[PDB]
Amino acid sequence: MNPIILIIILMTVMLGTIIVMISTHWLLIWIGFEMNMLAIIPIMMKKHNPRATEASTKYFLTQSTASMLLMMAIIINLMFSGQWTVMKLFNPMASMLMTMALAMKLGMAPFHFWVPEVTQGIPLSSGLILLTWQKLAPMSVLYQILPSINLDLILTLSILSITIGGWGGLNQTQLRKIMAYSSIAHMGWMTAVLLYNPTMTLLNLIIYIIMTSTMFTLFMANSTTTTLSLSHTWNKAPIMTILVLITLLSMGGLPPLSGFMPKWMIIQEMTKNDSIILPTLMAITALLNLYFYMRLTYSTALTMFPSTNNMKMKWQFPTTKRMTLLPTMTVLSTMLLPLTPILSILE
Amino acid sequence: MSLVYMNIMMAFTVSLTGLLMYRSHLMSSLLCLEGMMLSLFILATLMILNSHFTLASMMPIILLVFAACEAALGLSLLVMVSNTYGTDYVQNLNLLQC
Amino acid sequence: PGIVELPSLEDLKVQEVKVSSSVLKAAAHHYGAQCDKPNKEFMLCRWEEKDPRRCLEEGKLVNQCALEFFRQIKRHCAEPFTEYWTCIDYSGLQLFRRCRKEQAQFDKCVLDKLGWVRPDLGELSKVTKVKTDRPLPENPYHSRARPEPNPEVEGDLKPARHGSRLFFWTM
Amino acid sequence: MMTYIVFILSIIFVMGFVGFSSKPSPIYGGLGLIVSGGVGCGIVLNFGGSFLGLMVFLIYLGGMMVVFGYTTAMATEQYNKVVLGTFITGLLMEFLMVYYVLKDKEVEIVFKFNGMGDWVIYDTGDSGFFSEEAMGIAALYSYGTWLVIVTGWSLLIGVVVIMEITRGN
Amino acid sequence: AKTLLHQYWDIPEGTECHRKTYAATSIGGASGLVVSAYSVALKTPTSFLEGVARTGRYTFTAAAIGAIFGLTSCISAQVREKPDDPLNYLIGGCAGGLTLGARTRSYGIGAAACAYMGLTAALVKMGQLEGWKVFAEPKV
Amino acid sequence: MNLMITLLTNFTLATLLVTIAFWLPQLNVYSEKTSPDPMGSARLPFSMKFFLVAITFLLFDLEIALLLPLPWASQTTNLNTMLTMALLLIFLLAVSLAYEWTQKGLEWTE
Amino acid sequence: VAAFLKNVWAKEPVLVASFAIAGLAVILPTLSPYTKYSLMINRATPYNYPVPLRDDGNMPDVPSHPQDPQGPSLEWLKRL
Amino acid sequence: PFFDVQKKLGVDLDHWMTIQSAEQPHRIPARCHAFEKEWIECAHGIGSIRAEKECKIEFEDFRECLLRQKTMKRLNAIKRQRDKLIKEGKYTPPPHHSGQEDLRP
Amino acid sequence: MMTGRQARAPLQFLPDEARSLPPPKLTDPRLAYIGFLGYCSGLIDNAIRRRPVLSAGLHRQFLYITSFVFVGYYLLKRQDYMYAVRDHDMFSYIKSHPEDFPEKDKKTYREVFEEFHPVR
Ligand SMILES: CCCCCCCCCCCCCCCCCC(=O)OC[C@H](COP(=O)([O-])OC[C@H](O)COP(=O)([O-])OC[C@H](COC(=O)CCCCCCCCCCCCCCCCC)OC(=O)CCCCCCCCCCCCCCCCC)OC(=O)CCCCCCCCCCCCCCCCC
Repeated sequence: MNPIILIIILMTVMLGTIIVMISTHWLLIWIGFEMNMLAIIPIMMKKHNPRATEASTKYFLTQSTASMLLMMAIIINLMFSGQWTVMKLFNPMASMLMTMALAMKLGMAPFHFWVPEVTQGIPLSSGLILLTWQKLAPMSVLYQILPSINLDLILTLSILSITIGGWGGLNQTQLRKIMAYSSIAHMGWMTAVLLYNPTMTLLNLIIYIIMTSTMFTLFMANSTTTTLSLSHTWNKAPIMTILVLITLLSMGGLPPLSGFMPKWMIIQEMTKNDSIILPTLMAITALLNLYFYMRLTYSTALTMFPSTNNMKMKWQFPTTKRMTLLPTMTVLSTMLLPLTPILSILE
Repeated sequence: MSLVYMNIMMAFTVSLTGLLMYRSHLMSSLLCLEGMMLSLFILATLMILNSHFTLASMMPIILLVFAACEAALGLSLLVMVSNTYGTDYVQNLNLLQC
Repeated sequence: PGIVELPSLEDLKVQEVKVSSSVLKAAAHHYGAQCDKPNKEFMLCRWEEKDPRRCLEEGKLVNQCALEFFRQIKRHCAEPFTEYWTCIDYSGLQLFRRCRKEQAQFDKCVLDKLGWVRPDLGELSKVTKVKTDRPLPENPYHSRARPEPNPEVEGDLKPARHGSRLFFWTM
Repeated sequence: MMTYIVFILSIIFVMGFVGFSSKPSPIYGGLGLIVSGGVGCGIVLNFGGSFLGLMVFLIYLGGMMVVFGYTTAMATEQYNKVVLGTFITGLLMEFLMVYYVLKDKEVEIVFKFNGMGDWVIYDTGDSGFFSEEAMGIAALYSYGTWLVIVTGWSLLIGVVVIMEITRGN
Repeated sequence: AKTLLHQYWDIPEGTECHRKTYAATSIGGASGLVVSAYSVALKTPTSFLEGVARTGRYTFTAAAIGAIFGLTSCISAQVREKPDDPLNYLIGGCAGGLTLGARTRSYGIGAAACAYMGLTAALVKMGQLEGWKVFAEPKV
Repeated sequence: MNLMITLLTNFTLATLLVTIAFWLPQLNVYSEKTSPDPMGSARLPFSMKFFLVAITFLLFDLEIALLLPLPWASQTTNLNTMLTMALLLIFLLAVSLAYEWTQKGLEWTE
Repeated sequence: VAAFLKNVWAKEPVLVASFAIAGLAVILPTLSPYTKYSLMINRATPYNYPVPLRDDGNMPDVPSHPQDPQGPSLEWLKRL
Repeated sequence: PFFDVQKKLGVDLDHWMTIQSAEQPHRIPARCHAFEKEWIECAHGIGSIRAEKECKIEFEDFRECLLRQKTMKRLNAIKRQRDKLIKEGKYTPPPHHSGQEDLRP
Repeated sequence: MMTGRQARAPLQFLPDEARSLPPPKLTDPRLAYIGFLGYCSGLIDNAIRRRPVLSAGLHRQFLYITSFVFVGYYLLKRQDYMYAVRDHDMFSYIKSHPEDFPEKDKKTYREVFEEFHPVR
């Protein structure tokens, strides 16, 4: 791709998310989602193979279905309220349709069925954009309509996302599908606390984006898409094994790491509202995510899988890849728990 | 509420269930998606004309334009799939199962 | 809810202006010049009361002042007015520009026999002031009491007592 | 009958969607969506949406569905029980809705729906020397400045995006 | 199917055995139809007859689980005369687990389903007693 | 209503002439014909260029759809903003044309 | 800059006419003495009824009759 | 995250199409202008939780302006009883509800 | 939760009343921990590019420490501000609603009867 065209298209992706974030009219919300999808399709088709065309087709169909259900929810809001302010919806049918549309745009279960395919079909950088930047706009719309979101619907979506994103990654060897099922489970964690305290939703979103961006940046810096090629990293760059070790232990929510920070706070906001069974079963189901993280740490850092002979040539070259913010994101995804009361800046 | 709104909503749900139950062609899925868009255009138009809400009369045109641009993008995706397998069959889009 | 209050059919009886629209359009500028005051009193009452039931009598004055307008045409200048509204009446869009010589004859006969000056371009679209004796409606929307707002923030902002108070953190 | 005409058009509209939601082939599906666009345009026109109806013709049908039929013509090489059964199913569901709301003057699928003609809910005044719908569309250039900016930017990005992903390199 | 669970819980324990058994049968039948619908969704059967056979198998399995659960629970609460007692739903959940093991034609699955479904039904009874909320309304 | 009468008359005259043109020589009993194309039996080759000119039509037609309320838009009292946004939409149609030009999108159907 | 103009006017005069007409359309409404009158005419056009004011007692610039001297006049449009 | 950029910068990107009671071209009122003005001026500033219970009456009048469900139900009742009394022979329409009276103006 | 409080003055990182609060000291242990995070970021940046970890790029390590201390100072100001707003609204609500917050009579243990449970 032409770099000027790449910059204009990425600024258009950002502009779509911004127009979702800053606008007060539902038509501009729908316009921002349309602009975001329309600009992110070439980022997914960056390399021009049949897998990226399949992934972009599946992404287009699911996001287009979600955009049409979003506009039907908007139009029903116009029926029952005569106005267009981006606030609570004035009909439970419009609330259900908009919650379904945003659960499709986030790829929460049982609308998760596009996330592990599309992430596998696209490169690692566009997978990073899909799993970090494409969450910000629908979570903003969910942030603004939470007076009207049905409790049972969003909690069913949350627990179904956590359980399906737990069991999905247990069978995987591809790193992009592992990050995608990790995405599904984390979106379940983010929407389980949305109606109780949306500040912890914003906390979980920020800590998730930091940890996901760390893992995709490590996968790009080592050019690794499978488990078995990530297992050659100790013979190529032994620092990256320590980095994926601490970041995968952090994404599992093991204390004293930063990814223990959201889910603990989530439990801390779900027991104040007298829900005990629900954060308990959520935290027990998070052990599945921890299990396939531990599988990756056994394959990469804590053991040494056998390498090949041609690795000796790759010893004679240093990584010239721009590892943008990788030490910063590594620190901010592991050593951040003593700064846990910083979350009040998100209030 | 009004009796024509029943039919426009039911048309949206018919085109929804057509878009949610594929047969073979990706073009039939795109046509169901644009039937959904057409029903949204009609329903928004009948409300905005019915309420005499003047400034929202530019709203359906916008709802047309963006979505037709969306349709153009979808057609291009179909063509790229049609430039890979010769047809637009959705069962050829199954490489991402593994 | 309550019963709506409709006026009687006797309160709606008035001597109608039973002329066609080309008769009204031909006489329109002199109608706006001569029948200014009760028309503007009625439309002031109509935009202020926001209820036609509070505007019947002034409306009757409109229907009283229009008829006295037409009789004063019918007594003096029936021939140029008839010859002018017939020509206005021919056109499907009822153009003033097709009928300038019948307009000139009607304006000549009216200015001679009645002294009425036809309003210039811009005059009948002016916003005028109206001196009425009916009171200003204090609640024209019939709005009930509005809810009291939430109490605002006041007081100088002191630091957080023992910091965040998050589980073991002292700041 | 002629007091119900918009409702009647809507019935044909729903039947038109069962024309292509059953998906016989993308070409008959395109034809059914064209007929549906014409009758939904007629629904729009019978409320006073003249400009919006001619946008359904000019831009949706004459602009976009032409490109759908054009792209379909460059696929699906030129020479069912499921289509027939789904078509008669949608037909019977719609005429059962018709029969219920016409014998009861009320129905409730998801919301309550009146059974009278939709003429009842109109307005009894004039707009003077303009169409309100026309002036509200004309205010796209006076009041809709941000909307014009984001729409034109999306269309320019759409041109760039189509030229990227169709290039194959 | 929110009213299904309500008309299950509305009858007191050990009082009306037939409608408790029917209500649990209907709840199991609804759950079996849900499992059948997603099962023929994500896994295509080879025929319409194979699809309705899978649907009838899963629906009858879950309905028999519910029927024998409600029957064993109500009969245990009758002969023990202890209505607010989670041991009754423990025995009922183990009976439903043996039912699931007989439908799957295996004893290890039967013992596993006995233990886990008996603990699950005991926890559901204790949540009915002390008012445990799983979909808890936001209060703070 | 007069429009519906006119459309029905035009459709009825068209269907009548089509039925006459399809069934007036069918009355003749000419012969049964057996009769056992530049391409022999080859499949229709897709050309990317026809699809590109069709999508370019669709995109410029959406820009035309934005441009269509201009004779009514000139009647506004915010004429500086109206003129700026009108020139901006025609300029964005021109920029779309220039980008289609300079990246060889208008080639071999120029 | 003068050889470029003759060169493109010999090779591509359609595009020279296009950019010339477009440049005139851009710059010329900001240079015309009549652009003020377009706005003045559009605000002089009475689509709505001129809803009268309640006379409080002190409005010397609001007329009591359309044929009164005070108020906005359109002799500038009759003359031009 | 509603980053309220429009109030921070003081720009009006989309508030103008947001309600029917806003400024309209040629001052065209919506058919429910007054009801929406009353519901907004009731519910303004007091928050949505208090607005759902302290301004329910103006919201019900405004929803019934928008959808006319009570009005259509009342006309259904009157027209249904009217045709029932026509069927029973106990009612006859007046001449001004049959089209025989040379309407008012 | 506090979405209506920070909505009359939107997108203010530090409002004016935050200036009524004492700022974090430059010897804040939280700020020194954020400086330590900057130092660890400098060490990881030397490690992933295979530089000598403690020796190479002291300007770069010092800009890491400087950037984290600089950003974290404002983050701590906003943290202290939001907990101050939290307590201020808490106390004004307790003062504005005495019918919901009664002063409870503290009984002494000579009157308070508790059941004894023997460990045997
Ligand atoms: C005249 C003008 C100038 C005047 C200057 C006056 C001062 C002159 C001296 C200048 C230096 C002052 C230093 C700051 C003040 C002292 C802070 C302090 O000690 O807090 C004790 C702090 C609380 O204990 P305390 O007895 O209740 O409070 C004593 C004071 O009142 C503490 O005062 P406080 O109550 O106001 O403290 C507030 C609050 C007090 O704390 C709390 O309210 C409780 C929450 C604390 C965090 C707990 C997180 C637990 C989960 C994560 C665990 C992470 C793994 C542990 C470490 C793994 C290895 C890295 O602090 C925090 O919440 C901040 C978090 C802790 C940061 C402490 C400062 C670290 C700076 C250097 C960092 C180097 C790496 C340290 C290790 C990394 C982990 C911190 O102790 C701990 O939390 C235990 C861990 C130790 C923390 C670091 C100790 C600082 C010195 C490190 C030197 C050795 C470095 C070795 C190489 C690098 C590591 C391998």
